[PDB]
Amino acid sequence: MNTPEHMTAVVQRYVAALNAGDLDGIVALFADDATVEDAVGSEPRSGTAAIREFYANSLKLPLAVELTQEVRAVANEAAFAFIVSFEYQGRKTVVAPIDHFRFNGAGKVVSMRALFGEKNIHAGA
Amino acid sequence: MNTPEHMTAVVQRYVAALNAGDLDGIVALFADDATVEDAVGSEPRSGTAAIREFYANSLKLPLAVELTQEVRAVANEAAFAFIVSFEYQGRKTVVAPIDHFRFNGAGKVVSMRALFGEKNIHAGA
Ligand SMILES: C[C@]12CCc3c(ccc4cc(O)ccc34)[C@@H]1CCC2=O
Ligand SMILES: C[C@]12CCc3c(ccc4cc(O)ccc34)[C@@H]1CCC2=O
Repeated sequence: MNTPEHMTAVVQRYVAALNAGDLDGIVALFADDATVEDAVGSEPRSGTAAIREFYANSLKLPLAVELTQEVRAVANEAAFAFIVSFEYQGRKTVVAPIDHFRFNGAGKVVSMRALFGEKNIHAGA
Repeated sequence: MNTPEHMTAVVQRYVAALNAGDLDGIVALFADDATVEDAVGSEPRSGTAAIREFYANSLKLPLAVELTQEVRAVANEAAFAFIVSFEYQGRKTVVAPIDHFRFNGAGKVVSMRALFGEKNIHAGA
């Protein structure tokens, strides 16, 4: 089935995969017809190909991501607070969002939504 | 309109109202036909009366609640990590969930969902 332990584990695999730039590891977490909403408001990408392409572009730069709090998992859902750090042109940026995963009975992620705004983007000059 | 600043402010008012046991202050944040999903999975209470009753029972005990991280506000949505502490029969409990608010154009909350599980309930013996 799908348990809080399993959802928490998936969140951790997700986080470790972004760190390793393990694209197959990330997509394998999703259902074939899942949706990924990179930033709320935007049009949710659908399907394995779309999902993989999104993460592929998100990995152009080396990312350092970690959970900053315990994962919240309950009845087919999980939400977590974390940070995604990267550096560009001598500038270090740290995006602090909160993600939400919706699982199916198979334990696969059918829906992922990343929530963050300008105030959650911490960068120097 | 509805802005990240306004949504963040509503989250802070929400948190301060629970602390003050200000029931009118909390309900006033919601749209008349809003829904509150106390714990994911359960049936979402609907309408002012239902919403107020839920918070009324949640305030039977004195609650100490605070944000533990920055609020995430983007396009009609906000999510936040926080703690709700209370004491009973000499036992101190701290529930650490992540909430999600959906706003309308008026800046009112039309949907609130609290996400947390047993692993997010920290209590001693
Ligand atoms: C796209 C991005 C890399 C990945 C990423 C960002 C923000 C939120 C995320 C949420 C995720 O669940 C997975 C990856 C990201 C960054 C915004 C700036 C940047 O370089
Ligand atoms: C009901 C409760 C008081 C309020 C409350 C809890 C958990 C999550 C919440 C999320 C909210 O957005 C507002 C109030 C609560 C506690 C669980 C144990 C308890 O006494």
